[PDB]
Amino acid sequence: AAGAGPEMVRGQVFDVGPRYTNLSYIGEGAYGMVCSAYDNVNKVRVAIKKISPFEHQTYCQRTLREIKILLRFRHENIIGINDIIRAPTIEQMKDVYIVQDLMETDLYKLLKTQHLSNDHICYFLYQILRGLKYIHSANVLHRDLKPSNLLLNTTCDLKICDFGLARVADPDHDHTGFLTEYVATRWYRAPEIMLNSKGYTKSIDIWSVGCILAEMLSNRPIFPGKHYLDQLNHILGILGSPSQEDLNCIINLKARNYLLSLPHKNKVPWNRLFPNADSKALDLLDKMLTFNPHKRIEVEQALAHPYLEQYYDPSDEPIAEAPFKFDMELDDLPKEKLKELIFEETARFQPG
Ligand SMILES: O=C(O)/C=C/c1ccc(O)c(O)c1
Repeated sequence: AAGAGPEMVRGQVFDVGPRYTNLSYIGEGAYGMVCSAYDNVNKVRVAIKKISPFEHQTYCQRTLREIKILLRFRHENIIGINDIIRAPTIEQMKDVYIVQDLMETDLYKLLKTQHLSNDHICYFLYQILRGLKYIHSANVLHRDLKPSNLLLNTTCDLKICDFGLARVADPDHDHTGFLTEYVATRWYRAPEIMLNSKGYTKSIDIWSVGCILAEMLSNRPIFPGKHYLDQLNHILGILGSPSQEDLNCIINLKARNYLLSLPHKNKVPWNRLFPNADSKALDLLDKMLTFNPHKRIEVEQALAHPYLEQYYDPSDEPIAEAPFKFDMELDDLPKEKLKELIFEETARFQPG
């Protein structure tokens, strides 16, 4: 019965039961509108995503993936699911509403108009890596880290969101051919994605965090490629031509020979790109934005880097109780089974 800001974009009815009232529109998610609401039980305002995914297989897969992961994760720097609202039967289930802590902004919105102090950059980076340590400890890859997926509240607490493209790490099966299509956001893709990688190793996430650090330093994306291959040219325009050793790491001939066909490009020094940056921040940046993914710094090493010395505390940087081993591919399931799994995964929040 309750309604919010009609128009289009799948967001006429916003029916979150009696518990959640005084709806205020926030914006458009991917599968419906997002609103803040007053939680009449906890007596605080929360965020609620309306999800109407049952039309398309892809929407379903990403929705199930996120729900399974977020329900199993519990960490200060990862958004949780507080509640899920849906019909009591599969027959009647047409939408799903996901209730989460209210986070007033995200890093994308912040960077549009706000300069970050070095102390803010340091703190944000620490929180990103702290959350990522937990994710990776569960053998999970986020695979779409970017500023819009980093939520922030009014006290600068940071929570990672959107596990719709996540996968279980599988380095033994990471190899693929040259120019293999990829789904995750272009500007934050590691170079190897375009060369020989399916993005099934943890190093894929570290690259993205490096891009996020660079973006925090200057309020501009570091590698804003306009299309698939342009992205690699942006990366090489700054890192310079890869070394013989790094090139020899790429066994696939089409990828190798593409790189060999390019004119020699020298490295652009970080301190020229970011003249106001802390030198320790640039040392860490360099280690995150390493061309060779085998040489790229790992999350725990990054946390231990001198730039983050004010925050580093391994005992207060928790890991997951056990790795995830459930299917995150979800590609050989008919629409009927996907809907059923979403129904089952969301059952715990029902009065029953
Ligand atoms: O765009 C989306 O998909 C939702 C974003 C969002 C915005 C604020 C929040 O507190 C939250 O949990 C999620």
